[PDB]
Amino acid sequence: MIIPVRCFTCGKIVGNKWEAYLGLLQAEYTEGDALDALGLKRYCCRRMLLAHVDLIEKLLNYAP
Amino acid sequence: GGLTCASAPQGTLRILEGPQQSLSGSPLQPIPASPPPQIPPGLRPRFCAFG
Ligand SMILES: [Zn+2]
Repeated sequence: MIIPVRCFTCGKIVGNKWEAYLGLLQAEYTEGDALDALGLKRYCCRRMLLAHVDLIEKLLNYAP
Repeated sequence: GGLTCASAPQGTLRILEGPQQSLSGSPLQPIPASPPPQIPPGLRPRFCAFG
């Protein structure tokens, strides 16, 4: 729905890396370089931000 | 106006439209094979061992 504040496996704050990851993919990085350059080195931390469907930009369209 | 009968007809010609020639090509046209997966270029170790 929204990015988790912590990675599930190890408790790294990955919840501050969603806007500054969209900003790197909009500025033409590959995803194999937009995750190393945010400091996500373990593949449990990369997993949280690579495979994330941010399903609240689709859910706020139904707003009063 | 009597309309008398006649003899037996020998043969019966059947007129029909011809077979569809030059419709199929002499070689066949298959769907091309989906390619085998490639190892992508630019793969390197991004994980360094800590400390
Ligand atoms: Zn982690």
